[PDB]
Amino acid sequence: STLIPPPSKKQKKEAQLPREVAIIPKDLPNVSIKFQALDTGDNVGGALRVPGAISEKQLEELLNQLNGTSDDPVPYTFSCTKTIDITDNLYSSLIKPGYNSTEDQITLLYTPRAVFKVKPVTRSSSAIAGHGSTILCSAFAPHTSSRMVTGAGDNTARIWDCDTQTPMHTLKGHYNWVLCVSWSPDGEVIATGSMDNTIRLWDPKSGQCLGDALRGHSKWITSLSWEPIHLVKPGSKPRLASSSKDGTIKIWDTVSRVCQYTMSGHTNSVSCVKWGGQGLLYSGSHDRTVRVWDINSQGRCINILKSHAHWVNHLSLSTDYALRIGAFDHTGKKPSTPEEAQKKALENYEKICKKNGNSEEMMVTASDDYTMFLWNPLKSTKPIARMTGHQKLVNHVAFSPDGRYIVSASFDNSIKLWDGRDGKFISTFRGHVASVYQVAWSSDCRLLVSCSKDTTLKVWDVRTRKLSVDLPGHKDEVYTVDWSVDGKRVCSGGKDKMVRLWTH
Amino acid sequence: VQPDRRWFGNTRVISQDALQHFRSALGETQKDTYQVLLRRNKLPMSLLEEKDADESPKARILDTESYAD
Amino acid sequence: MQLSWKDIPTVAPANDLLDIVLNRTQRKTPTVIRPGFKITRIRAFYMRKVKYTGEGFVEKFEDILKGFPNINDVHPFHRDLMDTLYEKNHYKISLAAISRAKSLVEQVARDYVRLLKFGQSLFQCKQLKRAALGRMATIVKKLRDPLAYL
Amino acid sequence: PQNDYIERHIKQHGKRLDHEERKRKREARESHKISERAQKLTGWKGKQFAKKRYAEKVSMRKKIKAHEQSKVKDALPTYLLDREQKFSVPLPKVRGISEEEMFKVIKTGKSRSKSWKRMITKHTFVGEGFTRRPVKMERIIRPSALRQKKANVTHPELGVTVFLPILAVKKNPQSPMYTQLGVLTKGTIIEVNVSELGMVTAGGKVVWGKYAQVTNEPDRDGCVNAVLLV
RNA sequence: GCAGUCAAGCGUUAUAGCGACAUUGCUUUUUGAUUCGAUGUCGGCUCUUCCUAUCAUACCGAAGCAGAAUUCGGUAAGCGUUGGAUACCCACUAAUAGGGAACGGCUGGGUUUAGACCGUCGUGAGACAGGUUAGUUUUACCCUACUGAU
RNA sequence: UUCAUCUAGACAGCCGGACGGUGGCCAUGGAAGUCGGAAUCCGCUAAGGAGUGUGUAACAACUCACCGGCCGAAUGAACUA
Ligand SMILES: [Mg+2]
Ligand SMILES: [Mg+2]
Repeated sequence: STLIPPPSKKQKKEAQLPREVAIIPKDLPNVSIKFQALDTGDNVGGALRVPGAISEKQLEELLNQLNGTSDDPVPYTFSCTKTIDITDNLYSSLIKPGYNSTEDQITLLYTPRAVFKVKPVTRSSSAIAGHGSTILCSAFAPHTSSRMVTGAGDNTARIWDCDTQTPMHTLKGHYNWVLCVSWSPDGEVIATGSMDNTIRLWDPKSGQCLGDALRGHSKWITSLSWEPIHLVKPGSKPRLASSSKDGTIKIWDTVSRVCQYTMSGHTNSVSCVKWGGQGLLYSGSHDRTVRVWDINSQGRCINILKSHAHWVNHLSLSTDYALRIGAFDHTGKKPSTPEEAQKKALENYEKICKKNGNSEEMMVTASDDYTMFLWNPLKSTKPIARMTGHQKLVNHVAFSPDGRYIVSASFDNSIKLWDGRDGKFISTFRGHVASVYQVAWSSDCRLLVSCSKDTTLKVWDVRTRKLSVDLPGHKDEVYTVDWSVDGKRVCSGGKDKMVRLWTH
Repeated sequence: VQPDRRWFGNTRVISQDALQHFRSALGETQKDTYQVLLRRNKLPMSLLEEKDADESPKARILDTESYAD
Repeated sequence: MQLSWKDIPTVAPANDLLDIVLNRTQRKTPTVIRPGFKITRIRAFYMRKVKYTGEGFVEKFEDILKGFPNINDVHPFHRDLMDTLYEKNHYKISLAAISRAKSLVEQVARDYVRLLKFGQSLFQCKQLKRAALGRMATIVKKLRDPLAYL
Repeated sequence: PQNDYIERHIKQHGKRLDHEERKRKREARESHKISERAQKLTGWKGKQFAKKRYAEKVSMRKKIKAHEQSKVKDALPTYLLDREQKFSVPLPKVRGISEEEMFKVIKTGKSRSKSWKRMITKHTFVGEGFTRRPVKMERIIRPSALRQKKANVTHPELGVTVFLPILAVKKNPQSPMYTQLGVLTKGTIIEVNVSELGMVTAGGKVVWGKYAQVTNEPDRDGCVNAVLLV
């Protein structure tokens, strides 16, 4: 093993020299600050003088008082403008290096954050067997972290109990590789799209197949999407969108088990389909285009976005976490009524869509031309921004659960972190030595997990933009990774035919 | 050549901490004109020479459309 | 302006070009060498083979590169017309592939002449010359599609 | 003339009055002509004619087989489909190479009376920081044209070949003296930089150095080929 | 070249083992951008002939070969294939093709013996990793062949 | 040498048929079997491809795959020496 150089004699002597203590002076004068919001840029309180030894929580309490929510505080974070976060106190964060004098005002930008905290995963809880071929896809249940669904190449899906780390149900309806699995956003039905061009629905509590398979695709299923709960009217179930290599997007009513629309604009293989929160579907295909369809207008193509010079491989919406989660939360409470479920899902979707004046739903598209395009298709059809910098194809792209960051996983063994509003480059996560297949966020948007071709998982801390913990243990290439809604478990799977559950 | 299990082992490995150390250090080195290189350390320089670039290379057009098409 | 580009010599496809150049070597350079000669004579024989074949490929590639118009340096009307007719991206990529092949053939010839300076017998010298010509042939075979397009 | 003037000329004027008949008789004479060429061509042209005839017949048989086959009638994820790509060594025993073959006597002096300098006729790896010894005390000569730095390594897993830099010479089977001189002949064990292959140990360490065996004769083909020892 | 893939055959009752043709990876990536150790024999001049593996000249065949010009090919050695400058250039030219009879007569560099200097090594006599300068070998009237002559 | 065809008709030739849904769907300025991409079905048959090539800007016309009429006794294919 190659090692870092040892300290020299001089360095050992300076280490033996007595250390200085970073202390806070007691006569430190008051400093003028101006509060300002990151998303809206509203200056609240004007230039007010605060003690130089002010702490993060005391500053946060002052801000909650000035905004008028002292009874109901929401924890925020503070940044300074080079954007530097306020860690422990203002003196240590800014004054101690001396970048700004005390007499000068400091413009402190406050950003709301998540109330709950997700611990990093540090160890493999278990290595679970049962699949006879390579594992292709995995997802957690949206309401609980105790139920996981995994589809593999032995023509089967599997429902795993994460509590005992033991298999619970085997789903053996299909005739070929189960390419995609998806859980209903109300957590009631599992949809599996296969290599044999079929979509099969399953009851997870009994591990059973609902009727017969949905048919109509002439090529293998590539992606699945669910109708958002907040758009679904109470007393009715969401519809299922499916895409395939034949270039069509088929919409299925599961209540009556029929096909309502078959959108057919694309000319090559459709890579992905995402059902947005404003009654639209976004489809990405190998014909270098992204199509915007309106479900309210009998499945017609509204827009064609053409800015990619090669295949589009993936796309991600800003509200994707909320749309997948539906009415559930990080506490996973089951609503009393479908009415209250619909209202809570609507509020959860609105808290991310409608902000900074008007509701927006940004889309990001990751392509084979080594780039990504950031769009706001509701307002403009030209791209908002172009993100370049990757040396190989961008295989996976993901919006952060609060919609403030974009993470792009490429085949150049790298991940890149971008701003989720205007798409400017922030940082590069390095450490995978082989191509990074896909990535996943935590619920509180501080931790990111990536799986690679190098048979490893990696957990990254976003705020420090550095590697948190490297997780080996898989014997072969890892294809799929996911993080639970409550943030308690991470699942992974690949060529080793073993489902790996990881915990703190 | 005799059969031996030493032929099939790894000869050099490097940890993630060491990779991060050398990746950060390569860039904080300040060359002096009066210092000469007496001996170079042996490192995985392909792993270590990773720089953020503002621009991406152009796409390959022959994948989507061949000369005959 | 040139305004007209009829004076471009015929572009042979990859297999035909290989036949033309390799048979030109076999015809126009002497073919009889004996293991009983001086090693200096044997080495000069095989060096001449490698150098002559490399020059033949280089002259074909140069005749291709000099004849064809420069799409970005012509009048913009002609640039747009040739872009519509021939797809400028494919045009420049094919001509650049020819240029890369020219550089690789020159490098192969130089490397194997330098190696042939240290050959100790007819067998080794012959193997080195065959390796050089085979590498040139591999480079030319990788040009099959751009040559047909051009 | 402009655009497709020969096609327009044929459309407006036709062809020569004997065109179809002459072409038809030439095609009918083709069988006799092919037989005559096969029996009359000599030397290099005859050998090439026979070679091309064999290739054409193979191609026709493959086309017939494909037609009749048509007339009768890894488990990758979604983002990887529609995309394309005992501790015994593979060479336990190799040809013995004597010192007479390995070394060339270099004569020195005005009348060539001294014969103490020796030149290595094979390819070598001299390592990092190589400086030649002064000419008065240089007995062993390793010329710069025969020094190699990189090798074509084939991985048995995934069947890929990569051009990897050479780290060291571990074992030349001919002699430990050739090992310490860095001679690269067939069957030599070398250390290679495997950083671009992305290998990770069970403990999470990144592998960047492994062993390979040389499988060819670089003095004969001008390059180093090795198979990785996994 | 190494490593693989295919499979016409070879093989056989144990889908083992060989294996032509095809084919992929490395070498070697995309926008026509931008000299690295020959250890031991080389060259002129005059003059003849031979090979064809043909550069030109003759006649043919093919090609988006309009014409002009060119490219690739067939028969073909009858006939030519240069002047300079220091293996590359400049030019002229129809063209400035490759090779053998040596490398299994005068002459310049070279084996260059004795003189001499510089460099490296050697305690030294001296030797060389080397560099430079100066340095006599002189048939024919014999036979034959060849050119002419009785 | 081993397979096949054959007087309820061998091979070669000449003549005739070679159809209907239908210009099948997408795509194109145009594209009707015959620039392309995917399906390649059904009917009527003695037989007839959602077509083997020539051809047209697209059609047309010709062709051959297949079937029949005339003719009348052997014929074809792959292997070995
Ligand atoms: Mg000839
Ligand atoms: Mg002397």
